[PDB]
Amino acid sequence: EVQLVQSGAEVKKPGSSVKVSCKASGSNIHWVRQAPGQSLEWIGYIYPYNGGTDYNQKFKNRATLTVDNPTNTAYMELSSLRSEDTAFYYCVNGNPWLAYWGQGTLVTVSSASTKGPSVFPLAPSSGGTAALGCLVKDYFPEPVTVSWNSGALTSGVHTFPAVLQSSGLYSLSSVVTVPSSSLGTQTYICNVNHKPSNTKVDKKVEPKSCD
Amino acid sequence: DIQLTQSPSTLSASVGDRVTITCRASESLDNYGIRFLTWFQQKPGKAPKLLMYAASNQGSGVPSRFSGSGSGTEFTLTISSLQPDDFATYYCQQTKEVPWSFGQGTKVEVKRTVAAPSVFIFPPSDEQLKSGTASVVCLLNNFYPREAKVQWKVDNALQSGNSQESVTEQDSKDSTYSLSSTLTLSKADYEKHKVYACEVTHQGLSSPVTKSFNRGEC
Repeated sequence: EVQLVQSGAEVKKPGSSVKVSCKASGSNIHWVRQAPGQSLEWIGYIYPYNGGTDYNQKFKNRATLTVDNPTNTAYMELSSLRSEDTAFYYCVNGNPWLAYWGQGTLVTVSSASTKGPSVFPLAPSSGGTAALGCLVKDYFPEPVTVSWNSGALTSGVHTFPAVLQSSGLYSLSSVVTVPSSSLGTQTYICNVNHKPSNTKVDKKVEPKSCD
Repeated sequence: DIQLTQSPSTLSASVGDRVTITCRASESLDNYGIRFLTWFQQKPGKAPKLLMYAASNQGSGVPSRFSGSGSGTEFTLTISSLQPDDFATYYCQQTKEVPWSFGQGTKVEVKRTVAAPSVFIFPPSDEQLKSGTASVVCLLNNFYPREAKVQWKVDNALQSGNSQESVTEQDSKDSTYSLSSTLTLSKADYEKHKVYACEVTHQGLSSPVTKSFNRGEC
């Protein structure tokens, strides 16, 4: 069964370039990209048997499509990276149809550099349901994981997709609804992890007082 | 160049419905008796998978309840008995002329009864404020349908350009959405105003719901 294994996620500063590997097991090799939450955009194709390549005009003379035949590996090289190039990138085998897709490779392109998050509580107020959470703020790059009570409490949790702030750092909220009747008998800790900065934090969350 | 547009962008169906998405092209996509159009299915956080090729042919392991018709400039995808596994975003892609372009996508999502949100406002933590920034957070919990507006108001002046939102994927158990919105002020500007308000308009709500707090009475 046909499989295309791409290289891992990349974080690259503007004006720099990136090379994505695509390894085949089991025709044309296309490269497509998708910005998060956006529709897809075709970059180019290459026929491994003659090295014949064609490219989308948008990527004239930034894209380089190659193959190492003896290692069954396609490569996508993109030069002079800019903000607008942050995307998931997929190699695709074309049947001529694009029938087999890789898993994709997130490329992040930002002048920003690694920063751990600040985690601030969202404390409930007062009514029979209680909303509490954690604001995981000003970190770079994605992702952060967020759990509650070490994964004991999973029901009612909404962890939201991060937003990219004007500062160029990310920030997301994770909230959970719980019975009001439990906030005096049961403790709520959000466990926030950011691997790219080796930031692990546990933040207990309780309603606030002085009324 | 060649540009495809899908209709509708969003479609709400229940299991067992018959559903039709339309791909319209700016040029004819036929050449040499070949219809040069492909259909994809994408789920959040996965690569696309090909459903249909040459407009009407099923891809490997694609069940027969998926089919496609069309010629020239207009193409359709039909799902005859919606199965739970079919709520997805679907793309059309043209293969005749090279840019190989895609359409914008059509999200197929689960229909259910209207559900008003639960609204909660969160004032900024003391810890954050000493750093110099206030984030006020507004939560809309477990509502349907997806369409919702959050208006920030500070001393009953509605805010523009200082909030960001994100929404969760449709919940697999209860088929509702949730929304988190963040209002970002400087410590300095936050301290000049008394009333921080989150106003939420939604089809489930006879009239907008406001959640607010008064700074320094918290």
